[PDB]
Amino acid sequence: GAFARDPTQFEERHLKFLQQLGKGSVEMCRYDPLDNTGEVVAVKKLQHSTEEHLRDFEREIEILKSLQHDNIVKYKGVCYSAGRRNLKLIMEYLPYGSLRDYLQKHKERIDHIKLLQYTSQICKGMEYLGTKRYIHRDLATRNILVENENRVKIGDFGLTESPIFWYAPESLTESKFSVASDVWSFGVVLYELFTYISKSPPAEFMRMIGNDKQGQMIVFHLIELLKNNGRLPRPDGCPDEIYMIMTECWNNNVNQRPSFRDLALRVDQIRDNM
Ligand SMILES: CC(=O)Nc1cc(Oc2ccc3c(c2)CCN3C(=O)Nc2ccc(CN3CCN(C)CC3)c(C(F)(F)F)c2)ncn1
Repeated sequence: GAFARDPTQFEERHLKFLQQLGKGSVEMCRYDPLDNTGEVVAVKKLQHSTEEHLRDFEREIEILKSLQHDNIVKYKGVCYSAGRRNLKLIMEYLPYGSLRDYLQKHKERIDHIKLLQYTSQICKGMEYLGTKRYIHRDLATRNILVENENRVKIGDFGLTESPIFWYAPESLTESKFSVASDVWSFGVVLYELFTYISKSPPAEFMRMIGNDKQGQMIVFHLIELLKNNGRLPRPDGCPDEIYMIMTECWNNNVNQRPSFRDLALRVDQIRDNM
């Protein structure tokens, strides 16, 4: 075919390393065509360009090329390094990293108003993803990124804490992923936000199932627990109205879950009613 993007836009010889960010692997770089200046960018690298992994990475790039929204990570381009025999993905750099880390490291600047702002922004990014007919699958605060104290953006690191504790029951039992299972996972993200102050979904589910359990037995008990209305508890200090949004997202009846449009409106109305 051809190159997936303009092979001259980010020339490898001008892409300068600044810092390791996560390990695929992500790095901070400066693109300095041209004097020790230029834009700072985030750069994703693939560990092993097998037929399958490179296929997957191309699909990821094609997805990102199609997405432009204030609450979705911003694609910038690709870099064909090693003499154009390797591919790297170039993104906007977001200084505060993952929302999971930010909630732990910057509790001093987080209150319930900010949590609801982030909640709203996540719902709106997810509305947009649904118009593009994408299913996220991996919605979790580890995959949401923080630009500043007033703005978060959905992503998917894809560098690899089990993801099963965010999955809807029909995803666990039938591998059925849908907008509605993204809504279930969103309910877990909302729980994460309000626990930010031993509270994580894995730790809380493991306490309910039995902390000594290992292996597939954990999966068996998680499925059975969820099918019969076992749920994460209301976080300390969480308003009843916000826990009710969580519980409505965690409906085993797929079609009774709210939409992302319903959720953005409800959350913004609660914020506006203060
Ligand atoms: C400090 C610090 O670390 N700062 C950083 C770090 C950082 O690292 C990142 C973060 C995210 C991402 C990358 C690098 C490279 C790719 N990437 C990313 O989110 N890709 C992505 C892939 C698929 C999908 C959507 N698909 C739809 C289909 N699904 C099945 C999967 C998801 C999406 C989404 F969800 F639409 F935004 C995003 N980026 C900026 N600043």
